[PDB]
Amino acid sequence: VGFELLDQEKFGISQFSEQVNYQRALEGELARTIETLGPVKSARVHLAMPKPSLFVREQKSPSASVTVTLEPGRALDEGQISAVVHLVSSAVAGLPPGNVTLVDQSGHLLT
Amino acid sequence: VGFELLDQEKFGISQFSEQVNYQRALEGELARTIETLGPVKSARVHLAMPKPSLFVREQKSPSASVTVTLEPGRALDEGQISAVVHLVSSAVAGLPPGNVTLVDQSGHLLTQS
Amino acid sequence: GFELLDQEKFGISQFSEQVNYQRALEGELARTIETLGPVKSARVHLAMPKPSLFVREQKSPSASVTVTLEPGRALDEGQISAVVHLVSSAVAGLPPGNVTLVDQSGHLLTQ
Amino acid sequence: ELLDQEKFGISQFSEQVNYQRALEGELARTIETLGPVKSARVHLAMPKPSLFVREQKSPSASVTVTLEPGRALDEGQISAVVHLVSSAVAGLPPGNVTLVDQSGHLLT
Amino acid sequence: VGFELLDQEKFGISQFSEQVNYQRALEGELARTIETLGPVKSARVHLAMPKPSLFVREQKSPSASVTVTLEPGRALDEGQISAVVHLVSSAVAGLPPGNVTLVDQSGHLL
Amino acid sequence: VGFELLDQEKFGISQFSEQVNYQRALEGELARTIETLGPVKSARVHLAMPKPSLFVREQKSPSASVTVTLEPGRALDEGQISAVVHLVSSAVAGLPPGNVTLVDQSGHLLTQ
Amino acid sequence: VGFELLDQEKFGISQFSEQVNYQRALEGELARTIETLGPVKSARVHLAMPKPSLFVREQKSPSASVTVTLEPGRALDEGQISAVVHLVSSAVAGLPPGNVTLVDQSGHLLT
Amino acid sequence: RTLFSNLSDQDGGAIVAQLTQMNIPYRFANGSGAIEVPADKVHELRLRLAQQGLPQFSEQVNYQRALEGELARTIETLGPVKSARVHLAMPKPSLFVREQKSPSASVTVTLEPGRALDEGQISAVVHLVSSAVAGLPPGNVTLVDQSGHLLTQ
Amino acid sequence: DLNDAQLKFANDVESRIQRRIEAILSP
Amino acid sequence: DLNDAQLKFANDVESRIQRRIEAILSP
Amino acid sequence: MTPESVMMMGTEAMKVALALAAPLLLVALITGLIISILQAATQINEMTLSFIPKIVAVFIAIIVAGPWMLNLLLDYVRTLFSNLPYIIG
Amino acid sequence: MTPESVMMMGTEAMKVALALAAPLLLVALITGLIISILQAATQINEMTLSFIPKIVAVFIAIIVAGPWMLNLLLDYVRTLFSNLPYIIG
Amino acid sequence: IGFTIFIPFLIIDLVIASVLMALGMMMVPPATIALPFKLMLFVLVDGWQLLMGSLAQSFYS
Amino acid sequence: QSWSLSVQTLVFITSLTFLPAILLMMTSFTRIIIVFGLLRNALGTPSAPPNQVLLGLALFLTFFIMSPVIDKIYVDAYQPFSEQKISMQEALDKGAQPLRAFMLRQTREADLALFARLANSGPLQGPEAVPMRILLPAYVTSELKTAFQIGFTIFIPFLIIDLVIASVLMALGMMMVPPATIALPFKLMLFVLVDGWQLLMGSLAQSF
Repeated sequence: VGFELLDQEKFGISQFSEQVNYQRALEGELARTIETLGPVKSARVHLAMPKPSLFVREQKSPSASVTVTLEPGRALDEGQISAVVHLVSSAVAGLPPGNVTLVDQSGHLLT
Repeated sequence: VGFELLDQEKFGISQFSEQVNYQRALEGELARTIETLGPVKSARVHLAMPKPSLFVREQKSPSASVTVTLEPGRALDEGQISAVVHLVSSAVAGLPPGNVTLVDQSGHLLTQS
Repeated sequence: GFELLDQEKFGISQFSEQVNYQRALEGELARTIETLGPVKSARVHLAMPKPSLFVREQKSPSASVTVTLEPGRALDEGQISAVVHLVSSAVAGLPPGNVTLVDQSGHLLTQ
Repeated sequence: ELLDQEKFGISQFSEQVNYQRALEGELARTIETLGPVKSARVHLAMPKPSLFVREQKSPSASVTVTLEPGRALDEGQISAVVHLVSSAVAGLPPGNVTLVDQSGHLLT
Repeated sequence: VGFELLDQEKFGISQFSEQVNYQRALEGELARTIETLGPVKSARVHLAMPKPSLFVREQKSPSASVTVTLEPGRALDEGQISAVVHLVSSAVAGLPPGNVTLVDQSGHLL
Repeated sequence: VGFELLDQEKFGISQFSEQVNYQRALEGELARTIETLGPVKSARVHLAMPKPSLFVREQKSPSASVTVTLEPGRALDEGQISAVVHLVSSAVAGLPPGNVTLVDQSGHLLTQ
Repeated sequence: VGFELLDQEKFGISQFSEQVNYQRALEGELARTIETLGPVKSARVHLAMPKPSLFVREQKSPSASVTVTLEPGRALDEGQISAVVHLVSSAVAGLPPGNVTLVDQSGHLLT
Repeated sequence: RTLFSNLSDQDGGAIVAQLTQMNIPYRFANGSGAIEVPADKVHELRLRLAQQGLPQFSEQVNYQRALEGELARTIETLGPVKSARVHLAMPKPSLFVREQKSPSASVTVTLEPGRALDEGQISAVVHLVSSAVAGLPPGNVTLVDQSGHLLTQ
Repeated sequence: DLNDAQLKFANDVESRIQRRIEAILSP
Repeated sequence: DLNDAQLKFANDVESRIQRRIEAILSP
Repeated sequence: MTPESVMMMGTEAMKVALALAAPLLLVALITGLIISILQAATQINEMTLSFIPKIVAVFIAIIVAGPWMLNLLLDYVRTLFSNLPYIIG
Repeated sequence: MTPESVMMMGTEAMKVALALAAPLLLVALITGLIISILQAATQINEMTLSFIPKIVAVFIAIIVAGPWMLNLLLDYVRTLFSNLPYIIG
Repeated sequence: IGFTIFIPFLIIDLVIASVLMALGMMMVPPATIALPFKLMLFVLVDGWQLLMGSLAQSFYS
Repeated sequence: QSWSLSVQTLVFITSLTFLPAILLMMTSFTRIIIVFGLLRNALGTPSAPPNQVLLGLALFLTFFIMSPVIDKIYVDAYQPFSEQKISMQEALDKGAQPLRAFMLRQTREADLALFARLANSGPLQGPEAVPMRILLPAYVTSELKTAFQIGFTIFIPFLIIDLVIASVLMALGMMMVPPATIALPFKLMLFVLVDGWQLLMGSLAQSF
């Protein structure tokens, strides 16, 4: 899904488009790996990356929201909550774990 | 993917695209070698490579997340975990091992917290 | 293979030229490593850091070498040492201590 | 001969990568010619210059030899190979030449 | 090879390659004369000529490695080793003899 | 080779090429004359013509290496060796005789 | 071997060529006259005309090597050696006689 | 008689080329990697070829002793050599695991009065001995005369 | 590295002194 | 790393001293 | 410097220029030739017919190939500036 | 110093200019004439298609004969500057 | 001395203008093209050593 | 032996007159300023950045390049002289060393040889025998030549853009347009998309 899209032949595209497409692709692959974790039936990742400057003006840090749907009764281990955190944080340049929110299909914050 | 991915290159390739493609490739080859490790059935590598910053109080570091699927009951030894860490760290210019996270198919963190 | 470089286009840029050089080196090094009695197949990954500028004392590259041995063909300490030397020399400014050697079972042969 | 393959000009860097390959090939060739040596493999690392500081790094070489079944290399041999490889590379300090056999024994 | 190689009609050539061709040709002719010496069956000459500067005070000197294959049992005399040294040194602008290495087919440093 | 070598000159001739060709031609003619001396069956001359500079500390004068093949048993006279030296030295602008090496087909240094 | 010999070579002749051709022509004519001397069957003249250098406190001077083949037994007279010297020296701008070497077909230095 | 056995194809070919050049009859043992040659020429030829650089305890001991004896006999075919003794000293399968060992040879020659080995003959002896023993580098061959003078540099 | 070269140098010196002694003590 | 090289250097020196003693104590 | 250390650099630079200008000139020539041949076939007498096809062809070629030429030129200039300190010697 | 010398050096200078400019001008003229006669034969007339191959031909002309021009002009300037202190008055 | 110096730098501009005019590029300024080539010439033929030596000889002659 | 304090004050305040001459002839100011002037000429506009900005920027670049030499002089000459441990003349002689090394490292051999020929120098010997009055003009000549070498290759991309635009415009048919007018914005675009200023400073600094 994500990486496949980025390729779709296209010429009428701007840097802005190139970035947005990169963001989408990253979201897709991350959700993919998260689902590929036993207890997880489907995952949805939303990234908020701040548009960067090339000047010396306020760095800030990105944020992520992860929604997981679990298999009937497959509760995630504290370790399961953690490893998800690590993966999502690493996949985003300068993502401080503390800015990763993990939520289940019922709206419980596993974070 | 990986090295094969960088074959049919249309003339219209922004440096940004060239980099992202290099990243995607490296991820692919690393996952490949990790799967080639006996106990590992499939691997997934995610790299976070952030171009630099001059201020130290505002400098982070390259990071990696590695998810492995093991063969039925094929637990990874401590030395294995160590070798996965070394390989991933070396493959990324200036990747401090401590920024490599290794996780299994059940969500157990195999590396340090 | 060094061949990869020979069969190439003319629209390729510098980035491509470098990446191709890196790949070719990875190939030849793996080749020689396999051509060592106990080694059945080798896989070399190079991390050559790009130009400095934003950095100060600059930084040096790293290598990861995975070997598959012939049934029971354990590598001697001197072997491990020779693999280290070869890989380090083949990479401009590669400090041996940044070469990791691992076997098909995930045992770290170096340190 | 790889150098002369009727190839339209590519880039200085391409020319550089080639020259390096050709030198490696000829060196391996002469090393094999030697009696005890069945095949040789030479890898050269030409150093990259710095940015603003004047630091001439010294190049390095790794030589892998496959010897005639059983026959080994004498110390004088461990010396002549070193000399040849060092001379063939502008400013190659012998001490940066590593010689290894088909079993992974460091001969240098 | 040698002067024939240098001649091969060619237009797509640069100064660097041009020199490289000169180096190859010199190597070839030197090996040629060395073989043309009784005891020598075949010779191989490798030259390392450093990059020239138009003012940089730093001064460096070139180096040569010569491998000879001898006729069955045709050991080279000392005076011989000396003459090979002289020829190779002279053929390379500013080649200090002491930077010429001569080796046999068995890996003995003559 | 030698003077004949500098005949079919394509317009594309870099000064570098010009010089190298001049060096080759001089080498050829010198070898030729050296063969003319009776005892000599074939001659091979190598010239090393380099940069001059000025710092007296590091001056490298031109140098020559001459290999002669003699006729069966035709040993060269001391005077002959002297004449070869003179000819080669004169043919090279500023060639100090002492930088001319003469060697036979067996690897004996005939000069010093 | 002839003044007119090099008096062509089409055009596109870098002056370097013009000089070398002059040198060759002078060599040829000198050898010619030397052959005319009765005892001389053939002559060969080599000139080394130094290309001026502003590195030495003063200008260096040129040199000549003359090889003569004599008629069977036609030994050259001392006065003859002297006349050959004079002719060769005069034909070369600023040629100091003492830099003219005369040799016979047997390798005897007549100078 | 067998000149050489267990030759590489390369060495075999080189040896055959040299025999042909010298006009010496030869018979390469079929698939035996061996070359039986005139019995009376075996030793001389071994030496000549060596000059051109070509090519249980009891058993080992015996083997070793046999090899030593054969090498000695071959060396004795040299004109200036009255008698030769060869001692081979290959350490028993390295007992120490980490440390690495290598075979060496000591050759003692008694020369005919007033005769000396030349550099070529010396080199031939060294090569002969090194080639006969697996893993024996030329540098590990010491050649001495009856007076204990070291002939190998 | 250098230590092994020094040790081999010492071994050669000792061996040559031994041989020189043996040479005169033999006859 | 370097410590192992130093230890091997010590082992070689000790072994050679041992062999030198044994050589004269044998006859 | 040297005539060569200069001729090679100029040859590389004008290669770059030729690669940059080849698509536009090629499409312009092709379009002009096609329109002119079509005009001659119908025996239409006019000189300004080809200009508008020329302009739209060049405009479309610029749109299609702009990233490629711009990236090639940027990379060439970047390597030239990086190699500049070593050009003097 | 004499006016004969002045006019001789001027004439040689401008013959050097003629030799420098003759290959490029002649190549352009030949290309233009060839394209014009082809247009006349084919009955095609657009004033812009003759401008296309001329640039390519003239630019190739520097590829082929450029080193010769660069070597000729440098030799001329070198000789002029070397002979400057002997034509002083 | 200066007026014989001036000649090559005007020769280059003349040939540049003629070459530009052969191809019909009549609206291209020739000076902007000629300046890099004049700098290249003055670099190649030892622009300053030859001039320095010529002036010094011009005094001592 | 030491000079009187009045003599020291006179010499010190007189030497400050040669400060512009030292900065121009002896330091890296000349090459940088020549390259900057050539780059404006090459940009298509002759006076876009005012001379004042370029002069100040060249001064800062020269200071940054020469800071190691200044540190060496301070360690060797200024500090031990100010503490009254060496005399003025010996301090000047000691402090002339790092500047001599800096001047030598960028000096063409031919320039030094020529200016030694014109100064009747005979057996020179070690690179550490060249006098200051011989070394200085050779350094100036080498700096001028190097600046010209840098400028004529800085000119290349803008000539490429000019020729490409002129060829495209005339081949398309519009031969009455001035190519430079259309080309100038594209020259500015190329300069800003390459980061021409930053890369040019990097190259100028690396040239030493």
